[PDB]
Amino acid sequence: YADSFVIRGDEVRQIAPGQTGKIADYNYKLPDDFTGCVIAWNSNNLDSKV
Amino acid sequence: YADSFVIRGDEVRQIAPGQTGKIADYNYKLPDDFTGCVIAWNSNNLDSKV
Repeated sequence: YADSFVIRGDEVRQIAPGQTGKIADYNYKLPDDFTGCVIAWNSNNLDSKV
Repeated sequence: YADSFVIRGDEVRQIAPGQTGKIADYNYKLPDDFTGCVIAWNSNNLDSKV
């Protein structure tokens, strides 16, 4: 399974098993026994406008 | 006459008549009787690599 989206810089730490915040409990919740990997990178120069 | 270059974000104030600094007195100097105009804009998403 591959899931993709775009979030804020601060909130990448919320994508982890057993984590609390705003995205975790309202937008994207991970299973506690999740197995797999998470990849995140910077897209400021592609998704930001003046 | 049109002159073009690229400088650090903080140095835009150094491009002014009768101004002193590092670029203002070693790379580009504006005459005290300068007439004309100056334009500066952002290139963070064009001239920056990971």
